[PDB]
Amino acid sequence: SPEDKELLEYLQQTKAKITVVGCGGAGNNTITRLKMEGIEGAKTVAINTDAQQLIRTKADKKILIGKKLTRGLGAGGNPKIGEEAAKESAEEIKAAIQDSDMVFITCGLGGGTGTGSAPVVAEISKKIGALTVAVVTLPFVMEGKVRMKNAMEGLERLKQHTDTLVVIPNEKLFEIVPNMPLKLAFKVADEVLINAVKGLVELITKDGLINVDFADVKAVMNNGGLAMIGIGESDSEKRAKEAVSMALNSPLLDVDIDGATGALIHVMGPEDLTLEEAREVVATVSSRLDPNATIIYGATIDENLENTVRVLLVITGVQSRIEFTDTGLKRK
Ligand SMILES: Nc1nc2c(ncn2[C@@H]2O[C@H](COP(=O)(O)OP(=O)(O)OP(=O)(O)O)[C@@H](O)[C@H]2O)c(=O)[nH]1
Repeated sequence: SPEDKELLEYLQQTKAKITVVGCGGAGNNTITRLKMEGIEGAKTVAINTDAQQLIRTKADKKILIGKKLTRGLGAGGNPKIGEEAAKESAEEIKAAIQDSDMVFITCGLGGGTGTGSAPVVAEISKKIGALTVAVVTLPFVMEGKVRMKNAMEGLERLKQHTDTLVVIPNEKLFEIVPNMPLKLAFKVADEVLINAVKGLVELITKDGLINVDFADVKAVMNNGGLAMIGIGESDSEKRAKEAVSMALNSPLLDVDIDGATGALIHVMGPEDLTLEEAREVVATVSSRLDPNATIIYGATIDENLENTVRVLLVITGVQSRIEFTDTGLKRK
């Protein structure tokens, strides 16, 4: 009906449709925490090639791709199987995000499924006009040369189908956290992924002390190119003043940012989070990027955050200072 159709539309246009998609054991592992812990204003879809894994995964919608190829046992770190498996189910996937204004594709680069599928999804995402964003991590050195090699090649493909590509050099984590088994190191990674994907999405969908227009988010990330996360947090007197400079100095931000084209700041904190602090954070990051960089900044209150202010930094437009290498990212 015409009268209804018009009401319907008003509804849908009231807010944006965000969809977070995680591929592979890594991606699925992230999708579950977001789902359980809850992710404001975002739909969660988890696609894997391993049925057993997809089973113990929590999400709004699950999808088993590449039925033929993989007997539901995984692509065995073979990217090609992932890419093929995806396209097979390129349809049931397109329906999973069919009406999204923005779609996030997250996973852990280096394996088969993730490295493979991640880009296929990115392409499907874009064909439907959705603002496309990926948030993937690079493999640990302990993982070997072959793993990294594939990761990088996947990271390449991904770049050709994304509006703003965010990568985390899992390796740099040891420059923060101490030495530890490849098992526990993964946990550290697990955290960071959640903080980045959640922190991003929620910078758009959660109500904070500052208005964050989707029109601006869309503008700044429509050409994000390559972007790098940066995390920090303080407890002291000048927590605001610290968390910022701590995130700005996070080894995860492996690149020079003097010529930052854009940035997405999401300052989080306790009930006593003030606009000055938020202001403080933004002011700092602002004087580091291009004097004319487009900056999107929010400031919410975290349910459980006694007296700690966490800060998420996602510097976009840094592809001009990084060089893809079969062994990883080099600071060109
Ligand atoms: N944070 C996190 N990283 C992990 C974990 N397990 C694997 N990864 C990372 O993600 C990369 C690939 O993800 P996998 O979990 O192997 O998933 P997949 O590649 O989709 O699976 P296959 O194609 O069958 O090999 C690995 O090289 C690791 O970097 C985990 O549980 N947590």
